Amino acid sequence: KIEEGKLVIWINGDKGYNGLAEVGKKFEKDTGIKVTVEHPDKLEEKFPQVAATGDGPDIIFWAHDRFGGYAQSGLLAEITPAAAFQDKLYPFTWDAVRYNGKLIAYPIAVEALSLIYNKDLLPNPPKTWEEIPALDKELKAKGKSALMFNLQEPYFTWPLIAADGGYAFKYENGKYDIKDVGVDNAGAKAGLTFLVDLIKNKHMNADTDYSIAEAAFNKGETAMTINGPWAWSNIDTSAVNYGVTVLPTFKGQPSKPFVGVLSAGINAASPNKELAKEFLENYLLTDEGLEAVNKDKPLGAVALKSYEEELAKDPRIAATMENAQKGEIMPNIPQMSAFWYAVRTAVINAASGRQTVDAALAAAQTNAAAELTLQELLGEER
Amino acid sequence: FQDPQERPRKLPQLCTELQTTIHDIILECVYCKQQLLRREVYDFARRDLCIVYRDGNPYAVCDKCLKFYSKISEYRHYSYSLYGTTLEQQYNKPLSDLLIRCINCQKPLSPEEKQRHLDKKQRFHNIRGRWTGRCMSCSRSS
Ligand SMILES: OC[C@H]1O[C@H](O[C@H]2[C@H](O)[C@@H](O)[C@@H](O[C@H]3[C@H](O)[C@@H](O)[C@@H](O[C@H]4[C@H](O)[C@@H](O)[C@@H](O[C@H]5[C@H](O)[C@@H](O)[C@@H](O[C@H]6[C@H](O)[C@@H](O)[C@@H](O)O[C@@H]6CO)O[C@@H]5CO)O[C@@H]4CO)O[C@@H]3CO)O[C@@H]2CO)[C@H](O)[C@@H](O)[C@@H]1O
Ligand SMILES: [Zn+2]
Ligand SMILES: [Zn+2]
Repeated sequence: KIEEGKLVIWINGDKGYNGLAEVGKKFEKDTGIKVTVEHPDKLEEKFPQVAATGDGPDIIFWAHDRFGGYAQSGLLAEITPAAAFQDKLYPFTWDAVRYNGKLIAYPIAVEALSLIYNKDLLPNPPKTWEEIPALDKELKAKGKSALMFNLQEPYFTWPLIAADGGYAFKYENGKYDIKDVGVDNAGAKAGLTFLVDLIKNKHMNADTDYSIAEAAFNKGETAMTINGPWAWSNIDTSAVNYGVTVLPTFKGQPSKPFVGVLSAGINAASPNKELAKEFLENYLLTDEGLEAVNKDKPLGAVALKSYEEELAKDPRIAATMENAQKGEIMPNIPQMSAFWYAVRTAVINAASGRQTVDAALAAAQTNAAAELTLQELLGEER
Repeated sequence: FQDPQERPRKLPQLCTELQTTIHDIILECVYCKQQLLRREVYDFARRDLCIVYRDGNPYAVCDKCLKFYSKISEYRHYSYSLYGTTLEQQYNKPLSDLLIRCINCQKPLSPEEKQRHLDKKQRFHNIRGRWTGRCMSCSRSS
């Protein structure tokens, strides 16, 4: 049971331990309604567990891709913004929070990975992926490396894999085709071959994860990294003279990163749905509300048109938008979990050199489809 | 078998449609495409599994392929576990009123199998919203 006449919000700690709480304090001063902001560990996992029993927060903040699965499980309330409110936010952010024809969350901010470079080691970052091996040889002589980024998560390796033709699920006639996975094709094979060749030629290491890449870049050991707005704050503290730019091109085509929309979903079991809509629409999704959050930790490119225009002058946010425009919105369909694990395994297997790239990608398409077939054998009954 | 709002969903309706019996029906595994043994046809029906259509053809699943994929699913999609009593308290229903499938073979657990979990103090596992346990046969050898 969720407590009535109060608001409990779950958001990741690196989105700000003060920003959202401050908006919550303004809401309490105006309404008398107490707002509690919490940062539980593995909240994206804790939420579907507790919400299934009619418990949890009133509001949940996470990337939009997990929201389709929560809506399918009946965990999210359908959101009802008026036309005048829908007009204040970009249409593509509303599309990202639409599940089975209904709006299931409020869009907050737009994020995409960008190329982060050290201006002191590399005044002019490379425009193409193909020039990175020659850049690494030059930097290795100076006791440095060209690029270091998280190779463990498929979200991080996708910009390069998708560039020449890869895609998660095909989107045609306003619907995702769960039978059309774009992992086993010429494009994805070309991108992953380039990535694996970088590892084989010792320009990158297969074991490189989030922490290793972050430490290397922030200690000035690597000229470049690939990360998002959630990483900027630690780079600020490191005092590294950094630039945020457009991702390199592969085969003359832009890198296609996934696009994430940080979203605020209202718990279906909440007795405070009207208080929740009020807080989200009239307190958070305002220039004043987003500024309180953004000044604490940067959100990226906000869904709110008025404030996005005000922030666009930040070149890091302009790079986030350029990369997002060249990217692929993450499908919110529950079938994405099959995709994520299959691609994660493919990259590990191919990078290890224990399997060819093509065979790894062929196994990924087979494996993702096999998980979905199992779900079909079992039926929807729970 | 064009639309899913028409085509037979489970094995008993499929037999009725083809005008055959479960003792005679010829089915192949959706994964390996090998013809199911007569005992596997009976197990597919006991497991209350759905017929899967590919290129307008019905397919079942053999025992080995089902167990293989069920294991990969549990490994990747395991959410959390509860003791039987806590599960009963959560949904305010006895275990007999809940759909609990075997984590290995997918067979919906019998009241006796659910009771073994309570007696042996064996937890039930949540696999992305699905509650699972272990049947008598899989408790012996998976
Ligand atoms: O212990 C063994 C094993 O565990 C580790 O990883 C495992 C992990 O703990 C586990 O949760 C799981 O992860 C799955 C996941 O559940 C899937 O949903 C899927 O994740 C994708 C995700 O849903 C997408 O939204 C997308 O995530 C992006 C975000 O959208 C970005 O915002 C950004 O997130 C940053 C975030 O904004 C910040 O608040 C901050 O907290 O830090 C984040 C950055 O680190 O980046 C992520 C991307 O990282 O893309 C996700 C897909 O990459 O897919 C996951 C599986 O790949 O499975 C893991 C493995 O079992 C551990 O890493 C392992 O080494 C270890 O083997
Ligand atoms: Zn088989
Ligand atoms: Zn079993």
